[PDB]
Amino acid sequence: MNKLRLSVAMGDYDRTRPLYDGRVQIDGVDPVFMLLNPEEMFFRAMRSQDFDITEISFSSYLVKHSQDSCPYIGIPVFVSRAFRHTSIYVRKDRIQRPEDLKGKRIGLPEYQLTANVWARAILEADHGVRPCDVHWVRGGIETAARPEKIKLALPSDIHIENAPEGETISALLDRGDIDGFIGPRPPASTALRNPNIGWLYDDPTAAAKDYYRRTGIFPIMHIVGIRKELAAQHPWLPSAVFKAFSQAKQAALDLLEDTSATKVTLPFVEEQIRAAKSTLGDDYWPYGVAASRRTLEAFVRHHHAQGLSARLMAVEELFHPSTYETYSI
Amino acid sequence: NKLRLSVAMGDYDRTRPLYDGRVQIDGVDPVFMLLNPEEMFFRAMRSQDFDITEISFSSYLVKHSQDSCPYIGIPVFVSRAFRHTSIYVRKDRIQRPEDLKGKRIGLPEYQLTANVWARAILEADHGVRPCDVHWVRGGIETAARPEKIKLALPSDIHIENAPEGETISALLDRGDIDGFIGPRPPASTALRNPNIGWLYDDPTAAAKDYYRRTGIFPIMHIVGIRKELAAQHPWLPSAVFKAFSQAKQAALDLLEDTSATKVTLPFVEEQIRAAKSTLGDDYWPYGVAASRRTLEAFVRHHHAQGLSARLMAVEELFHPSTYETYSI
Ligand SMILES: [Zn+2]
Ligand SMILES: [Zn+2]
Repeated sequence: MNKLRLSVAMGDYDRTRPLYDGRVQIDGVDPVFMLLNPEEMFFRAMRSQDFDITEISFSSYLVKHSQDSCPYIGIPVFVSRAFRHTSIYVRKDRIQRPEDLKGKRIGLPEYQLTANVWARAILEADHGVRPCDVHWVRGGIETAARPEKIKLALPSDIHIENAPEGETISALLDRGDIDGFIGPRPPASTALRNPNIGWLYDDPTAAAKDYYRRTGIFPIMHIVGIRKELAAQHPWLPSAVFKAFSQAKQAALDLLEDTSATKVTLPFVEEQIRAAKSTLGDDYWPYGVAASRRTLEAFVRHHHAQGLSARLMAVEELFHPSTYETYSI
Repeated sequence: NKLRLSVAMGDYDRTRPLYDGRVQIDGVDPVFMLLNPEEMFFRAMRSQDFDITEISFSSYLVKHSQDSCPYIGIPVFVSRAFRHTSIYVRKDRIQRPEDLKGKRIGLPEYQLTANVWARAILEADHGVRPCDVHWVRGGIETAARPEKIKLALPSDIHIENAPEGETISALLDRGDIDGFIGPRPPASTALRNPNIGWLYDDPTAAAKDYYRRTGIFPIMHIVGIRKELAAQHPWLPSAVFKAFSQAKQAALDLLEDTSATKVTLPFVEEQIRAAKSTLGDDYWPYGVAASRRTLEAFVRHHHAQGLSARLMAVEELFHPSTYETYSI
């Protein structure tokens, strides 16, 4: 009857519902859950250490983790994965092709955002548009005032100036003070209605499938974290958490694959699952290190290149030691 | 003082906001139970467990056409999907759909909502009419499975039980049957047979053509309220219609946001946009007007296939108070 009363903060996803509801339980924990949008969760996690266990920005975690001054230790539960080709909005009236973004003004909400890292990596690795080749403009998407959640020491070849106060990135794109936009959300709707704003990539699905064939990278946005002290005091707690989230994803996938009635409000789910399994592999959204090696390997590289890691991190130091492998029968 | 009602629905994105209280039913204190379709419809039709329940559109229509269904429907279509994916065949025998004339197709029960849409495709598009087929009925996962309600099928429909103890899935695996239709694919052991797969090589493609041609986004499930309840509380149909409506809007609001994709799929952003393109902004519509072509076709097929006792008019499908909602 004696368990750990911990707070747990995650998103509201199919892959977390079975946790939320108790269908999946955490060994030796009595959870207390709060379901949060990413923005709220990471702001609070990084500046306030609200939670015992929390979903976190992979980027932000790495910033603080690279300096051994992060309150949390990560586990390889990738509750957020997604290609971020869809992440890049441009003024189609100006930009014909990605290479045109050299020496333009791109806006982002904060530089160190996980999606932004993957996005800048695409622009570098396959259009030659390097961070330093861009006038960066930082300001909110919906609300005009938005800080960098953690302080950065970016190399000074990265030119970066705040948005005019009171004006969002969304607005600045609308008026075309910036030529481009990257972040985890599209620009605000008023902006979206401008006929001249749209994805850089005309066919993001196609470009991302190519990317994946080329690199084997299914970008990771979010990991999960536990307070350092907690992991030290309870050496089993990392593994326990890893398992639960793992089970929850399996439970949700079990439900999702059933076509008696499709569990998301989309058409063609049957077809999608099978296409996903075809392009990515049966375990298309894997948790776990080995199963994500290419992606992890790339992240540390990009993170260090883009100027957010102290030194170039080793996959081997990214997570709590007890989580680089799970048992099998 | 509210109405203590039991509510039985599936566990979908579009029902979560109901389940967890985010969306509430006017004047009701709901007790929710999340059920797989098979269990829910079995219980709903044969023992009237629930005050409000998701139901087989087909089943409901069977009992509703005889004016002796305990429930009255509302146009909350918590289950929609194309059922091109619904037809598995032995690819080694059936090269194209027309080959199914005079073959043995297996199904779990004849009256099943997806089966109706499926037989309609085979008729409307390949000339394979119900009567042209040796039907075999047995479970997919368990061998013994009753027809939920009695049917008076016209005698041109030849239909026999599966060899006792054997599932449809097995029967397809051994190739005692050439074809299979149902809301679920055959069991996995069967699925491993390299000779089994979809009739349609590109179901998505065929369905998008179908939709261009007909404007039909098949409905599987509606929602239902006990007759007495609707009579005693003339506002209760409308209230329920709204709640489910809001829950779907809430879920769609969450799903469209790309901060983190709420389903475990890749490319959700792209999917949504494609779906909206082919189907319309309200790609998964509740409500009658927005579903007219689909509703129209259903009653037709249902009556053709021999499951409607009377001619049904779209106008008598749902409780009268739900043929329209207000607007600002
Ligand atoms: Zn981020
Ligand atoms: Zn059904």
